[PDB]
Amino acid sequence: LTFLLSLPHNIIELDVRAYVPALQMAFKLGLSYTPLAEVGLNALEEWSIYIDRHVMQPYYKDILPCLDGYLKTSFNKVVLKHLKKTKNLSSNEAISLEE
DNA sequence: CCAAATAATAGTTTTTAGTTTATTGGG
Repeated sequence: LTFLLSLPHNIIELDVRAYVPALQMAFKLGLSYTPLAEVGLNALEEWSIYIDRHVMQPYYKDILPCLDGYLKTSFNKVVLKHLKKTKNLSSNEAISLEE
């Protein structure tokens, strides 16, 4: 499903029926596995941007309800060390729910 | 490739020695 949603808009410009359920299931599994949710969100943005919203109208009533998820809850001294801690690096990025 | 404990150099404000001036008396 990650691959399917990863398809460009050009190919998916026909048979939105194929891609809808996979998108919904991706958004469902996002509550557990974030990266699939992120990439599916990216694909959904792309489709919204590059496809006429009229053809998505029949199932905006479907996509949005499954997005109810993810919205449910809510050394270092003043001494001048040149702050080699800061000078070290920035740590590699991971993904999070908040973003 | 950071990992801590230890003397040096130089941030003061001190005197002193090259300074520069208005009165000197020469066609």
